[PDB]
Amino acid sequence: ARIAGINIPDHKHAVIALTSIYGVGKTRSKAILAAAGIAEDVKISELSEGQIDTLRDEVAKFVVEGDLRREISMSIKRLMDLGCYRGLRHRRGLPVRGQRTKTNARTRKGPRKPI
Amino acid sequence: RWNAVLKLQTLPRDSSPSRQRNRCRQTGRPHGFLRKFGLSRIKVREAAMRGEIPGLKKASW
Amino acid sequence: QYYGTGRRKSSAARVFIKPGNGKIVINQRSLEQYFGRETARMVVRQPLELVDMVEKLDLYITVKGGGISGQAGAIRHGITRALMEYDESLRSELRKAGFVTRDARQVERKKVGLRKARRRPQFSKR
Amino acid sequence: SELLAKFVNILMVDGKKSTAESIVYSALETLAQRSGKSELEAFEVALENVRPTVEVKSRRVGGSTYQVPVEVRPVRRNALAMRWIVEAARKRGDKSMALRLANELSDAAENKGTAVKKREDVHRMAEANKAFAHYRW
Amino acid sequence: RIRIRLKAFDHRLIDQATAEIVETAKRTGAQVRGPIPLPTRKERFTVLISPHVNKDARDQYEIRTHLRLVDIVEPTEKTVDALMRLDLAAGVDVQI
Amino acid sequence: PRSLKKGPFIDLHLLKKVEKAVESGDKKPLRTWSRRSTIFPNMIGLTIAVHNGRQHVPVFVTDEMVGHKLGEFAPTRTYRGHAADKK
RNA sequence: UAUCCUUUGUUGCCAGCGGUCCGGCCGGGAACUCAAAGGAGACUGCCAGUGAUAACUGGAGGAAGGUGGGGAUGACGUCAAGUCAUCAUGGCCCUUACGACCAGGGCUACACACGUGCUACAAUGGCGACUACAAAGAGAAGCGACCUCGCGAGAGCAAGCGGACCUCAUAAAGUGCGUCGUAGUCCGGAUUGGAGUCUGCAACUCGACUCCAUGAAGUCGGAAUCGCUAGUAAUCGUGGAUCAGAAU
Repeated sequence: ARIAGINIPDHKHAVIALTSIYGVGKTRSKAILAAAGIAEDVKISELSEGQIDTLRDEVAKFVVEGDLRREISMSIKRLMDLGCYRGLRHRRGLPVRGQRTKTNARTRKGPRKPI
Repeated sequence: RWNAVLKLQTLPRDSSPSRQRNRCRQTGRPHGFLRKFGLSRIKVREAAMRGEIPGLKKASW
Repeated sequence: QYYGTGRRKSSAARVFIKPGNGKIVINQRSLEQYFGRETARMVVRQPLELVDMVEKLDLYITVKGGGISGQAGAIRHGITRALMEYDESLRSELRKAGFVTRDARQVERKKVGLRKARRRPQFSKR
Repeated sequence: SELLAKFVNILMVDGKKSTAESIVYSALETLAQRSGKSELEAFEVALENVRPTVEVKSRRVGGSTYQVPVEVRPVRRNALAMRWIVEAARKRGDKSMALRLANELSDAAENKGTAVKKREDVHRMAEANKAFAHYRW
Repeated sequence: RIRIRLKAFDHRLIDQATAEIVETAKRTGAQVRGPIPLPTRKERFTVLISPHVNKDARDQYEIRTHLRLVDIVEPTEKTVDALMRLDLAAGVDVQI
Repeated sequence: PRSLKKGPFIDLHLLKKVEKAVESGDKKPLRTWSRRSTIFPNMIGLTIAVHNGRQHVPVFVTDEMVGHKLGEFAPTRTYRGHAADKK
């Protein structure tokens, strides 16, 4: 059933049914079900409407989805704008060599590719 | 540093004569030395293989 | 009461023959219980068949080590040698089968340059 | 019966005599509930309908390979019959092993399927060469 | 009632010393409970005979450490005087 | 064709003090002259200042930096990068 | 490695008795197990068939039989087989250098092509829990009990032994119980992201392990091809030699 960032865990046990969320997994599965008092051997189609409610509110308080991915992008952009080799490593569009890469290097690259 | 190797100074600081430690002679490593030779564990080996150390021989099995 | 050791592979099953009904106790557990579901469990009471006992003798076994098989063969020899004490004349008959004997074939690490530590790597037809 | 004691070895899909026979007896149980016949009798008949009589062997008698029919021994008929029953049951689609056997043992009595096709194929191979019959062996 | 365990590496030097301690005590003291062998702890090493190739070689070596009991009961003044004085065995470690 | 086998070159001076500050954590930025030395674990988290020939530049050592020489993170020349110098 | 016997036993065991914090632990005694040495045993001798005979075939007796099961070991000679960087050796060829010391840069370059291998896809196989047995070795800065952090590696801390009295060790499997029967379902665990300990002067390319999350290929997989016959195959785990240290 619906829980966090659009998830459709159907025809699965209450356990792994949550182990499909990029946020929670196994450890988080046993803890969330033990705190809300829910059988771990019950399918998601047998779960009452009151059990899922107490499961959504508790799991709601967590970090997931885009808001998290953007933080990753910023973390890869901060060291990218600086003079760090690691930042240039993420790009890899920089010279892999020892001669120049800016120009005169089609002997290894071949036909000029589009910018 | 040449400063850290203050051990060479016979007269210690405010601390009693017990302040004097050891410091290796070749590398100057205070970590693991060998009183008998006064050399560190990493120097006694390099000096052993070279054979510069008399009476010393590599134990076999 | 009579005692019978019993060797095999890496298992030792002491056998204590006692004139009674015919039930046996394997580690505080019935015969069928311990050797539950195993066509081989029968061979354990074979020596008692030749001289015809069982219904006349009650046994108390104590095995440890190795696997059920080794134990089954262990209890066997133990019962056989135990029957010997009851009546030595039983040897003349019991021995005929070959129960008053252990057995080698003790698993051995697959010797190198070979395969079964026993079989050598045959050669492709000359 | 030793037959069952043997069938429980092959059907013992991976030496698990403990649960191996658990599916066996459970198959004969549901077999009597699905069919109005004794589990034992309905079992024997299942292995009888799956046994060849004459097997043909090849023989390059000087010139070329000649197919000469030969009688089969009653020691291989039991093994084959048993083997082709467990493989066939493991070919069904039902999600119940104990059911794949019960149904297989039933269809085996009704006669039909791949096992029967092979029986006919071999039977057809025979007689179609009843010439080399004088070589009864 | 004095037990004397004699241990060593060489088997011979033991029989010599052990027998000596007994014989010398056979007079002044009792006849001794008799020197027995007892179990001997062994250490074997399996190293390849040849240095190059021949992995199936590996000869067998062993460093045995035999022991003895002897045990001399009913000790007398002279029973010990014949022990503290005479002591030849060098590779034998006495334990009275 | 790099080579270090088991004989890394760590100037005995910039190596003895870096270990001295290990007594209880780390110490504020330090300054070294010989850049020939090689970066290693003990120098993790610390901020060593290499001499570019004019002044000492703070080089925050990192585990990913371990293995390279201090001089590699201390540019000798100074190119203004005549441009919007973005990124 | 088995049959049995003799000699010995601080390995073993109320087998037998007594005590028992009921742990052989203790008293105690050597039967048993085991350790070590020596010795005993198949030789086709006996029975039936065949044959000139050997010997073959069947059978009884027998723990095992026709070399019961296995190692080390590889001839007159072959390929002028491999190695003169294990060593030895005939000839030939170099002495400011094809000698020596030291710093730094690698052995881990590609648009493609090949050989040899590893990872790939459960339910005697395996997994989860519980629980009962082995032998041979190793350990000084090293093996590392125990405690604490982590579904962790391994740390921080730290006892003990120097070692048939401390540790590496948990033996794996078995045994008892449960799950499952082919639905990509906590089954299967690859791959990948994040965090993080460590051995090591270093581990981006080359690590081991695992916390956190993700979680595919599969439901026995194209042409072909490989090992195996009784405690054997397949499968799981452990130890050791080489070794400061990376041993699928």
